[PDB]
Amino acid sequence: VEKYQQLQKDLSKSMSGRQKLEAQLTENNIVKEELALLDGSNVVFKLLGPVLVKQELGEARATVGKRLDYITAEIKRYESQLRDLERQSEQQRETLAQLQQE
Amino acid sequence: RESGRKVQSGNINAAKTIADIIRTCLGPKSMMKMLLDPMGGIVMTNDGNAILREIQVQHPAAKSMIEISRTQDEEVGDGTTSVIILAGEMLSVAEHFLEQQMHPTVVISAYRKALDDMISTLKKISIPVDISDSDMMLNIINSSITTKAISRWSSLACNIALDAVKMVQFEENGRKEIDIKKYARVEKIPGGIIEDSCVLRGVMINKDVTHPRMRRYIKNPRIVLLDSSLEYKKGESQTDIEITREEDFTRILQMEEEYIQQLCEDIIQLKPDVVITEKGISDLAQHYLMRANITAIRRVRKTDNNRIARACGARIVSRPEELREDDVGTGAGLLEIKKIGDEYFTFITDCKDPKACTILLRGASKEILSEVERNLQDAMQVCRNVLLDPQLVPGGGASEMAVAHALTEKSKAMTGVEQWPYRAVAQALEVIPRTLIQNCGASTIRLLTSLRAKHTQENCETWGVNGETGTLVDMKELGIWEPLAVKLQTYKTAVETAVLLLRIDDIVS
Amino acid sequence: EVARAQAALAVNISAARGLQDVLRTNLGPKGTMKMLVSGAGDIKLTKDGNVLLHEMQIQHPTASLIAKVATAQDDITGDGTTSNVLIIGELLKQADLYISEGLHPRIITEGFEAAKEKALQFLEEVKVSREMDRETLIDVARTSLRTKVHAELADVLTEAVVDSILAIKKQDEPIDLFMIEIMEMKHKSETDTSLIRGLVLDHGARHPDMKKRVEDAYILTCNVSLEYEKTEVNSGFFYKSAEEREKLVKAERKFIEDRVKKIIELKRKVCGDSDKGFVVINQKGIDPFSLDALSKEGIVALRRAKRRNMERLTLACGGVALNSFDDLSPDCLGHAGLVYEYTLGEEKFTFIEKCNNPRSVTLLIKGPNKHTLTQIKDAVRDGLRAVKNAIDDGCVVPGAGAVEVAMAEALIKHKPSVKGRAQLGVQAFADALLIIPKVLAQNSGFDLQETLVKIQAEHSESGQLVGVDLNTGEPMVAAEVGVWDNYCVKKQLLHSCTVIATNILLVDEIMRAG
Amino acid sequence: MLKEGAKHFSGLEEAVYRNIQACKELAQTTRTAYGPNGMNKMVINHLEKLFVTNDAATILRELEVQHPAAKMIVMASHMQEQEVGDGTNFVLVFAGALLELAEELLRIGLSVSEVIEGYEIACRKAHEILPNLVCCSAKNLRDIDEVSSLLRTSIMSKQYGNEVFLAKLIAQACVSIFPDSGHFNVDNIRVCKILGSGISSSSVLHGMVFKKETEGDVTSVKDAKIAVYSCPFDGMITETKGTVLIKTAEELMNFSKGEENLMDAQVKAIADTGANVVVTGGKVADMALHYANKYNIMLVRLNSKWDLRRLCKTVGATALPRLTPPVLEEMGHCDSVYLSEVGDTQVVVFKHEKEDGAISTIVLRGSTDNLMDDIERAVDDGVNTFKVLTRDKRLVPGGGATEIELAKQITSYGETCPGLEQYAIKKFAEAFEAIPRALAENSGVKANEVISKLYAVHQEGNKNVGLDIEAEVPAVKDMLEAGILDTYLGKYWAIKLATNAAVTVLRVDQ
Repeated sequence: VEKYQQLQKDLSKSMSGRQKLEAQLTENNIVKEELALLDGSNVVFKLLGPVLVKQELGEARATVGKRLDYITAEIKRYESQLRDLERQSEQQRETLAQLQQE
Repeated sequence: RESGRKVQSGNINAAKTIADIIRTCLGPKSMMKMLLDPMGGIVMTNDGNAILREIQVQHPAAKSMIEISRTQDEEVGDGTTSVIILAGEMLSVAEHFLEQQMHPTVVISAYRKALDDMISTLKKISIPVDISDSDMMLNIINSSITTKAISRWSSLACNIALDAVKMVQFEENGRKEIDIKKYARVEKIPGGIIEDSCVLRGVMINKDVTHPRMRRYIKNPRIVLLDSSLEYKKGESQTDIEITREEDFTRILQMEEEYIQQLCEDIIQLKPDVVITEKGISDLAQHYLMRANITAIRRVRKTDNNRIARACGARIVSRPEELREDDVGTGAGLLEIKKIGDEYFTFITDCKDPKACTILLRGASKEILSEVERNLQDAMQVCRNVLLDPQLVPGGGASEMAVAHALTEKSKAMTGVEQWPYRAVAQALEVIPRTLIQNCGASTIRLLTSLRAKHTQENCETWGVNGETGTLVDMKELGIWEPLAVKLQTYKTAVETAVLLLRIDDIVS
Repeated sequence: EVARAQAALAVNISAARGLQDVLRTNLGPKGTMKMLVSGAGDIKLTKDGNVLLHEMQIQHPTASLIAKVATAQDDITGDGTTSNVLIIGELLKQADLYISEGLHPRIITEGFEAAKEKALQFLEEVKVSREMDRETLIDVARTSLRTKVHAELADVLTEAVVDSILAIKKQDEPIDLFMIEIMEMKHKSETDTSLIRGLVLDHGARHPDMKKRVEDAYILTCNVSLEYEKTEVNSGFFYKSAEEREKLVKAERKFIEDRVKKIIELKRKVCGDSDKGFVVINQKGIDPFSLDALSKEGIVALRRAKRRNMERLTLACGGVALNSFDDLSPDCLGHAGLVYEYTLGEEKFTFIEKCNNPRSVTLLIKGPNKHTLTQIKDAVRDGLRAVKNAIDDGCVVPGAGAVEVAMAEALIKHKPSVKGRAQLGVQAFADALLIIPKVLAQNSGFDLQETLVKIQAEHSESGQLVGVDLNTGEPMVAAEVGVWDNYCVKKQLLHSCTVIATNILLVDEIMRAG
Repeated sequence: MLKEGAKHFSGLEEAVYRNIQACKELAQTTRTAYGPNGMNKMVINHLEKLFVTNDAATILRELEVQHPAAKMIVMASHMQEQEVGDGTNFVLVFAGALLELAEELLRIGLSVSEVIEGYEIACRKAHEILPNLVCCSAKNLRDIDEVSSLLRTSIMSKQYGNEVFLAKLIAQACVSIFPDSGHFNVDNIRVCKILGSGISSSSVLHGMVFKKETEGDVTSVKDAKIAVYSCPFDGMITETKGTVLIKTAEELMNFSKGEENLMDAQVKAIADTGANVVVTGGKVADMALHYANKYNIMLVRLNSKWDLRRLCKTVGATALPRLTPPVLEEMGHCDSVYLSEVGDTQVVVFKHEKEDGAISTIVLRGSTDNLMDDIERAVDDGVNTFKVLTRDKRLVPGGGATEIELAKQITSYGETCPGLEQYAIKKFAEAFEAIPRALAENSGVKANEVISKLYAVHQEGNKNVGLDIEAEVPAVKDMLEAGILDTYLGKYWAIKLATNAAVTVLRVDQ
């Protein structure tokens, strides 16, 4: 029936990019290492959205404390969407199957 | 938390209740105990070691009783039934009296002094044997296998053990132990007859070898026991990360293969056609011995290799650079893998190790062998007891009533309190001839007094009552005999727990 | 717990008694069959010493011990086993008194020995070398049969019993190994029993009139089917995937006609003439058209045959079991001198009979297929042992315990010990002998007393072996009666009764172990 | 026993008492159950349903005792009932009666074999003298009377008065179609009981009578290729989804029509294989019915296995669930395969007539099942007593005018043959009086009064007991000719049979 995997998709969806963040998490701790060891030697742009912008150092720094908010925010929110979708998915499994069989 | 007289009586009650039918079990005339099970399994056995395990143990002394019977069962295995006999007696006879007459120790001290008196009396009544004459041994061994009551196959097991035990006879601590049993290695072979079973120089290894193990027939060429220090080095002289990946295969095997080469080329100098790898055995190691043009043999028990250290009689060396005939595989060596029945059997012959032949046993079946096998295992215990003690002592009442009068006279010459323990101990002896008279079907107190008259005059030298015939007899003439050792030992053991259970006044948690 | 000394044997003596009473008639034609409910919960009838033991679930250790030890003898004889229980505990009833008088059970176990030997000596001195005449075989057969079943039932069945053994001694086999095949068959009455010198298969396959009446039988026993399957997927090949099923649909029906026409060839290969009915025999099924393609050619193909038959057929016909058909000569497929598929009830029981070297004689019994028909399935194989024993020993004596007295007489009359100690045992020993022939008479008729003082004085008069008339209760010459003790039979009870009594007579402590 | 071992419940006293006594228990009613029987027996079968009869085997099989004593002898009583339709009411009583002489002889102290063997040779002596007392033989199956004359005897040995209309109705079922020479069949002649009409409206339609509603039209052909099927309709509509009918609103559309075309193909494939009657133990469906009306293949809406069984049995049909196109393997048999209203119940009718193989199908119209099945019972055991497969049954006095002859024969001779066996031989001639008593039981007088007079009838073969007062005061009814004899054979077995188990059940002390 349709109601099974509707929820498990966006489960699996926000699951992986969240885990992509875990790589980026180390990087978001390492970008706090990389930029903090950048005194303005190499031109620091934020890469934040599609516009690539002439940036400053605090703009570089405050951003990666804010870029960790990626790994902070996206990871956490999904653990909701994980079970938020998972339970309604698990719920709908036995209901509509037993019907169509019964 | 239980203690004291009650325990001291309970110790007897524990210990003594065992031996009752167990003494009737003593001797070929024997009254088997029926052991039914709560399951209902019925057991008719004259052998305590079986009886001991199977029975509910009502008291921790029985738990302790098991120990010294297992001890002798481990110590020799001969007379295990007899070790719990006189332990209770000492306790049983005197204990309540002399603790009511107040002492653990006076009996405890009178355990030893009664003990050596027998040992002293034994060595007089224990008279030496010809080990030069296998039959001077064999007759006892025959008396021993008729004690095991197989004269059919085991009379050959007599010879095979005897011939082996005379060969497995050797050892040196600097005090030079007579036999060595941990050298003695039997085989278990279907096919052939146990009459065709024999003993050959060194330790025959069927233990790891039921099939191809070291080629087949390696005539002169050596087998190489390896206690090295052969582990293939991931680097050259250094160990590096293990091999998870192609680079690790390439780089490391570069450094690995040359080290086993550095190793098993030091093996090829000692002239093996076969190399049995107990240590350093690993995927590369034995792979290079075929590259070292020698058969390699994998992941083997050092028990064998120690038996094998008694087979070719070599040592084993951990020396990576120095690997030789004298280091491993001494003598010319004979490595013969023979199929006796359907199983290929390494026979390591040309022993370089004192005497030292080990046992071919090939029965037409495993089972037809087993009847030889157990009594041959019994005969070796017997033979070594003749070897350890080369004084054959007359079995039963002859060795029994003899010591008693000494002990009494001892007690009487001591005329202290300890007289009563000896008076208990000397009387504690008389049970077994009584038991034999109990066992034979005659009236004991008559035969006892009769046996006293055998001591009153003869000193019961060779004269006990013979439980089989149930008569006053010449054990010399009967050929009824036994080594002082197991006689001593089993007895000396029977002293020990009586010392124990009398010492132990507190059973607690 | 512990039943100490005298108590432990007091248990042993008792457990022997009440069972011995059951077997005072389990024995002889006088012997009364006994039935079993609580042995299973099935309705079960049996007459024999050891089997009734095993049939019952026997909680008492004595009986529990006995079922194993009487086996070894019941392995050999089968009768005298229904006898054997008596002498044993009765000897306990002898000796226990003496130890109740006071004495060692030792010296009495001792005492039995020389008495056992003189018996063994007497067993030689008594045993009458007799001939292999089927008559001599009949009376040994039927006396065990008479013991186990009715003399009528003994008589009517005795023939086939003493017959097969002649053909199994045609093999010069000293014993009975094949021709032991017994067949129970659907019938209103167990009255019908037949002797098939060859074998009997129970099946005609599924196809009638294959030329199922076969005078010249070249026996193809083929454990492989002509029925692999008529559908798409093979016999052992199962597929729930679609594309793999379309693969097997074409040649599954073919590989049948592969094996089918191999036989159709094999028929003409064996025969070339439909005249000789060629017998295909399958341990598994065979397709109807396979049978059809075979039956029309005159090939009689049998399916779902039994492995023992496969064994039997291979051996009895000089036959062969085959995993392929192909083509073979008549003799490559062993020959049965006669083959006839025989329908009784619905099932057509193929009579494959007088197979070349008919090494296995099927003894067929047509009956209700109750345990009643099973109740006659024993005495035969039992009697088979007896005649096999009689086959074994040319030395066979009168039955009905004529030996007992002549034993009990001489063995006791002389002191074999000229002692107390052994004679004490000897006294008890040869006394437990007479239990059987007197109680048989006593159960039959005249009391133990007269028959004994008859047969004793009679033996005293005779030295001829005179023994009870089990339908009278006073002795006759059991050589003349026909009830006959094989020395193979009679000897072993002397072994058992003694050797069992030895250790069991010596126990004092007894306890739950574990 | 004394020892914890020795599995058994039988032996010694409990043999010489309880076994025989337990054997006594069941023969008690068999007395009321044989010969003319006014007695009746309520039975609930584990339906809790009452049923009433005089027959033991119907009841005894149900009854469960610890002891094989009861459990065994029924087999012999069956072995009778297997070979002979009636007398089984008697077959138990004599043994149980003859047994209890032993336990008396056991109090008198006579040995097992001693007690046994006297009965034995006397049983042979019986089996010797028993055919000497053959007083007639049967003659003609085509004759209704020649058959019906006997048939009463067994119906009598079940139930007294009904036998008259019945026995005639039986040979009117044509026991005669079969020769009764090496052949006869129940299932061909099978009783088919129509509840309703009268019990004496119980009729004869030769050829199958199936009370099942006869659907479709009449068969496509009367030869009909008959494909009988266990459940050829499991439904072609599927039970699935939400309501145990439908889930989605779109579901119902495919549920309804799918049954049709499947059944259309199904009932077409009934015509495609060529079955001229369709038999559905599975459900009936009007479309399939209309398909069976189109394809004109007579339909059977529901089946007991007995339907399918007999259809499988008789037609050579094979009942199989077909969600599957039907395939004739079942094919045809019966040359005339009909619809009929018998009892004016729709009656599925197949008929084919052959000297052997002809269905001449007893159709019982009846007012009461509980009767019509016991009415079935006597006619059953009457026509099964008709089953001898000797057209000449070597008749002996029926209802037992025999015993008085033999009770005279043996024990007189019983003493002549000497030795303690003679007493067992003389005890042998005693339990004959059972049915003379067992009738005098339901007749109400003393067997002594009976036997004294029926010894006083001396050599007769005729006068004996029965029902009414002529089994009471004279104890004299002519059991050669009331019209009532019985075959030597059914008689011959009971002695032979009740010789065996009785002898047997005594021998066993375990």
